[PDB]
Amino acid sequence: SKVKQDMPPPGGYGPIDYKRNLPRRGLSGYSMFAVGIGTLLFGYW
Amino acid sequence: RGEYVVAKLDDLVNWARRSSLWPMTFGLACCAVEMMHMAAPRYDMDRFGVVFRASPRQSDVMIVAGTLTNKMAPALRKVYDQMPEPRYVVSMGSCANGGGYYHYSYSVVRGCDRIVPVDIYVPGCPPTAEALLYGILQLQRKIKREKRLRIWYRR
Amino acid sequence: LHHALIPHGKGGRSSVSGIVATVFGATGFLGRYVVNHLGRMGSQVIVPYRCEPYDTMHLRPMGDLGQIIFMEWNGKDKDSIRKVVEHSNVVINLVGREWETKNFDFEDVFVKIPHAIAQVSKEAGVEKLIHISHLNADIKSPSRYLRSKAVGEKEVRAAFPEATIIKPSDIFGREDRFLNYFASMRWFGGVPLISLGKETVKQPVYIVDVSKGIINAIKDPDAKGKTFAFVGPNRYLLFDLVQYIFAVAYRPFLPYPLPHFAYRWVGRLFEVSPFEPWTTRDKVERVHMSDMTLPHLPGLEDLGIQATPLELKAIEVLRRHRTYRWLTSEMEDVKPAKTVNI
Amino acid sequence: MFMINILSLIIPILLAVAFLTLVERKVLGYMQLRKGPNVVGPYGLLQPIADALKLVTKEPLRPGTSSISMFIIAPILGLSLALTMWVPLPMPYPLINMNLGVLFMLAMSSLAVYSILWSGWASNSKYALIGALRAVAQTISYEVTLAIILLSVLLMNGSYTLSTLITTQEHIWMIFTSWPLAMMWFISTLAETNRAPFDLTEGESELVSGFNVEYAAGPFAMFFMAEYANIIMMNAFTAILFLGASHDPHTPELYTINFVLKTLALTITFLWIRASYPRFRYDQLMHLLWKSFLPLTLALCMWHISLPIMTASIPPQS
Amino acid sequence: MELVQVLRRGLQQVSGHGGLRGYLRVLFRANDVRVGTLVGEDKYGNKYYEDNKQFFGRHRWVIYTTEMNGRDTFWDVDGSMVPPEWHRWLHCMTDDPPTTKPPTARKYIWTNHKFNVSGTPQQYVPYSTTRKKIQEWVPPSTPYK
Amino acid sequence: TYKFVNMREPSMDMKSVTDRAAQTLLWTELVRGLGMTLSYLFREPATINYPFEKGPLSPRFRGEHALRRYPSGEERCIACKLCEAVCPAQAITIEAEPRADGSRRTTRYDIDMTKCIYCGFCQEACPVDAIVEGPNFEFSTETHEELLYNKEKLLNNGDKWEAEIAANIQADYLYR
Ligand SMILES: CCCCCCCCCCCCCCCCCC(=O)OC[C@H](COP(=O)([O-])OCC[N+](C)(C)C)OC(=O)CCCCCCCCCCCCCCCCC
Ligand SMILES: NC(=O)C1=CN([C@@H]2O[C@H](COP(=O)(O)OP(=O)(O)OC[C@H]3O[C@@H](n4cnc5c(N)ncnc54)[C@H](OP(=O)(O)O)[C@@H]3O)[C@@H](O)[C@H]2O)C=CC1
Ligand code: SF4
Ligand code: SF4
Ligand code: SF4
Repeated sequence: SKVKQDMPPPGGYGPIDYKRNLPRRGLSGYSMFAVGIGTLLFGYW
Repeated sequence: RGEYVVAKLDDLVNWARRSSLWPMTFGLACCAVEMMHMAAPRYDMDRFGVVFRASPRQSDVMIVAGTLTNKMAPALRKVYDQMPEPRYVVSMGSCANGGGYYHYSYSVVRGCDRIVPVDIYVPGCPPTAEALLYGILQLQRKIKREKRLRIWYRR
Repeated sequence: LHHALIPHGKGGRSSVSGIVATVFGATGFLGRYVVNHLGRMGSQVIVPYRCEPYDTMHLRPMGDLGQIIFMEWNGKDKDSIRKVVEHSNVVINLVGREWETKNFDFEDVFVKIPHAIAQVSKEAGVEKLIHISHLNADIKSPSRYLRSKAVGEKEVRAAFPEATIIKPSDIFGREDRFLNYFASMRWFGGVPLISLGKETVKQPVYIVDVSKGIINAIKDPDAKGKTFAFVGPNRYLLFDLVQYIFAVAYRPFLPYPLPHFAYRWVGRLFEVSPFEPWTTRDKVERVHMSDMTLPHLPGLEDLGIQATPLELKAIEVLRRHRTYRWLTSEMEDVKPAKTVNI
Repeated sequence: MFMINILSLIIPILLAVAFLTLVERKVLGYMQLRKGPNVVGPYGLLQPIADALKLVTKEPLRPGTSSISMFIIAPILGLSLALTMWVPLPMPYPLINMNLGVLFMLAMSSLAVYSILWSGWASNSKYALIGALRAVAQTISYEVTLAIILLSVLLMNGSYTLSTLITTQEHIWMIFTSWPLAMMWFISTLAETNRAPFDLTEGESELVSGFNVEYAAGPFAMFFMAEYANIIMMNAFTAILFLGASHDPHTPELYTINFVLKTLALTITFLWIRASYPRFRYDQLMHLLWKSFLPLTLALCMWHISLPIMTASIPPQS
Repeated sequence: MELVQVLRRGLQQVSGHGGLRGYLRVLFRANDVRVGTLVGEDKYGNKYYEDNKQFFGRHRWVIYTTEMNGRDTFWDVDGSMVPPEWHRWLHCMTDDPPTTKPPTARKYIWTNHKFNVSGTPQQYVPYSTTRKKIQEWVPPSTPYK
Repeated sequence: TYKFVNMREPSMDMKSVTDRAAQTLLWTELVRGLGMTLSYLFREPATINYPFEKGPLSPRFRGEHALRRYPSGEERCIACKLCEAVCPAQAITIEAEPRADGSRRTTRYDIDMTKCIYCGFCQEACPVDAIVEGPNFEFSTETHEELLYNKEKLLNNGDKWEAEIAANIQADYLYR
């Protein structure tokens, strides 16, 4: 017959990812301190 | 009658014993890595109420695995004697069972049974996590077919 | 002897020596050591077991794979023993209850079974028999221990003409229940000494020699109805034992003379417990039953083994009893007590 | 009629403490992608009974070098103080209305170290003694931070009466007023109870058993029950100073469930915290406290002690 | 809205388990309350199930028979009870249940698969299967010359 | 080619310092560590329940040995002896004598089950693939003797595990 071994497709496989994809998220340093002191002022008031 | 009373009490005790088998996994070689596949997210070891426990003072089953050399031999017996009653040792793998493929070696004791009274012999090289889990289930049923109170009652 | 029984091998664990031992009730003091000596040079042990297999677990690492076979048996049914000794070059007996039990009294474990195994083993065509009976075996003795052994002595005598009955005296060793006994009188307040123990000398022998005697008696031709007697090399007085142990135990000692009238209550009260009767009436009376020095019966040297002195083997058993305070103190700290040996 | 309440208080803790081990083991399992005990009864609910009486029916070896008196005393006092610790909790109506209840809380929290110290010394093992003095030096070092943070917190309450907390923390949670001290208090709690990341007192792969060392069925279970008794309650102390709930007298049940849920959710985080984080080293474990917490602790105490005078908002002590 | 159909599956679980008694039976005996299609049933009572939606490993499962080859089994779940023909499909070694494609017929195949017999009278014991060596002598029968 | 993994200059502006100062003070990289733990809790567990389910295997699995036989019924084991010369643990043991008819079948084929490593070499050695490794792996025991196999126990395994290995080899011999 003809060779039917495990072969990659003639079009090649799909993309592969090799990155440190840690996502930037959250707030800015000024914002956290500001909102933190705002709650404290609310708590005191 | 009294026979039924002790039988129910015997059932209750072994139900605990065949449930909280906190193990001393004392593996040393490639039998040790495949055992973690039985502590796996794939096959949970904690799901059968048993958690890998340090401090051999609180331990019930000692999982011995990997090849057993003469140098390790004094250290293996001392920890076994430190292990409290009840204590069962499950020989995992060809090396720990009879010596395995490291049989005729000058520095291998042929099988752990020559040093410790093995209760369950799990064959494999490595014994697949399913196979060794099956041995644990086999040991669990062994606790079920126990007659401690019956022997004391009928002494 | 059979071709398969031909002894070849350099006395090793997997070596073949031809002794098809069938040690009865090995889950005990000398059952532990006898199989070890039997398993040392290689000899199939067929040991009947009736208790839970766990307490028999520690006998497994005593021989080659396929040597120590565990077989179920019953004391009452004769067919049980029939199966365990259907193929046995020799048979060795040691079964005997050291206290009182509801289902077994003294004789039931000292006349029924030892003679029952005796007749069936001859019925099974065995070639040896090494049944044991305490060396102070006397019907006339007040102790029902010795009375039971003596009637057991004659029962196996008539049933088996070649019954090489074993007469061991007091035996000390790792779990001797005697050296551990006087160690445990600490937990009963002041140590009670009947008549202070001024008039009791006993012969204790280290068990490895006792076990060595049985196997040597197995391999030596002689036997066939002999009455070998097993004693130690020296005997201490009853005080003299207790002062020695408490010295090597370094435990505080209060030798308060306790009359035997209260030993009746003490032996009874420790017996009422639905668990192991630590002390029984026969034990409270066997303490003064001083071991004799009978020379007529053959001793250890007749077999060819010498009895290790008690003071040579003391820490091995008793290092556990002494606390951490003197855990590292060896023989030389404790001198041997007064030797009143014959 | 009263031994009722004592028993109706005590036994629930033991049952709550025991089921925390299940809750911990199952939470951790799902935390690190597992199922946890689920084969011993429905969802493993009977497993706590399985292991508990197992930890009462397995042979309790006494170490030869161990001193029996101390080896027995240490679990006794460690367990006894934890049970007495629960009596002043302002849970609807506190069983014990000690006006100095918060001092009572801290007085007993300063005696669990003796349970740590003696058990380490009694075992008479080289592995135990280095585990002991290290363990005791960790926990009493966090005492000063633990004491001051409260002093800042109740300074706005009025006194050390625990029942007064519900009156002060009525309109808002007290966390909204002292959240810099909130995590500061909360983080110090894991130090005292020795839970990961502050789990230096156990170290299964480092200290093998930590201050528990050679403990088995018997004294060990007390220590395990003791350690899992303090964990359940430092929530209740936290869920009383910090986030609380209303106490409408007509329906005390309203305060119960609301308080219970907070003491449940926080216990999850205690269990949740152990899952992710690595375990501290001793030097940093002491460095974080003495150098990164103490200067912060002192400053906040100054701020919290001058704030009421600054704003004329001193609390009524009555 | 997403909550109701999840509880609908939960209540459908009791419906597919043949009532509350069936639900408690599987919940205790098997500790896996799941409804799956009946793929096949072997000659002992072992009921096999398959669920495509479940991920790999939970794709195919089985609740064992209550009795096989004498051993009464209700709390005695074991892995050696699977007959060889279903041992393929159950381990997902091949997507072909025996009920669809039956094993090739042979005379010597065991008609009854056996569980693990260790620890019981019918367990295994090794022995030498060679015949013998060194044939011995034999004299006529009256002794001493 | 190479790639640096640690070198990095932290930005030194007020916003950057505040970012780092906030990070140490208001623990954000710590909370992130907690952040994706919850994502793991609210996820399906991969816990295969046993013996009810089974971790997938392949038609090439090597496990319990089982000596097969011809479709007519006769033992495949020719006593070709090759399996020993390759057995790297020397677990197997073959000795044969001429049978009653004359066709040599081993009078002793005792795989010391606690000796071999499940090489697949013995399978690759047999010219008539008599000795195979059955898919079974759950054959633990309690006495060391039951592990020690013999000719009869091997044949029973072959007759017990017969359909599976016949199917497995049928679907795997092409690769071989
Ligand atoms: C008008 C306003 C007045 C008040 C304003 C106050 C200032 C503004 C607020 C500042 C932040 C709050 C006070 C400080 C808190 C941090 C203290 C500290 O030292 O941190 C850095 C410390 C030390 O960090 P470090 O050691 O890397 O750096 C510090 C500096 N050196 C190196 C010199 C020591 O780190 C930590 O605390 C990390 C966490 C340790 C504990 C591990 C478990 C954490 C679990 C987090 C999740 C759960 C949170 C639960 C919250 C409560 C819920 C009820
Ligand atoms: N120092 C010594 O050893 C001395 C020994 N002896 C005699 O030598 C023998 C000592 O045997 P040892 O093993 O040390 O004794 P143990 O103190 O260990 O107890 C008796 C032994 O025989 C078994 N046994 C007891 N009762 C029965 C019974 N009714 N049926 C079957 N087995 C039974 C016990 O196992 P189980 O409990 O499970 O039945 C155990 O193995 C006894 O005959 C004793 O009287 C005499 C003097 C000194
Ligand atoms: S038995 Fe096999 S897998 Fe286990 S340690 Fe020995 S060689 Fe490795
Ligand atoms: S199993 Fe195969 S290779 Fe081994 S002796 Fe038999 S025919 Fe030869
Ligand atoms: S697969 Fe096992 S029995 Fe076969 S040759 Fe390899 S080690 Fe020996």
